[PDB]
Amino acid sequence: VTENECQNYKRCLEILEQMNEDDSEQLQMELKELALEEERLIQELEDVEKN
Amino acid sequence: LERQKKALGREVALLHKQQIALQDKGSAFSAEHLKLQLQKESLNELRKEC
Repeated sequence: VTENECQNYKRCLEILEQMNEDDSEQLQMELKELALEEERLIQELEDVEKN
Repeated sequence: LERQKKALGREVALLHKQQIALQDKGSAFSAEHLKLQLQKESLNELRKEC
């Protein structure tokens, strides 16, 4: 059982090794876009409530 | 937002229907009142004749 778990951990470390680290700039751009979307949605919701 | 918009649309439709109904009812009321006025005039004339 212990050797099987070790092999599984090796496989998982391999799959992690294949991966890379994402860029912060794109995440910041997406965050700003989502913030703008949220603001506009809030304004639309308030307008609908008043109507 | 989508659910609220659906509710808004339903309310708008209902209000439009009610407004048109109110207009029709008012017109009918005015016509009926005018008819009553003329009828009473005719009744007075008939009283004189009798």
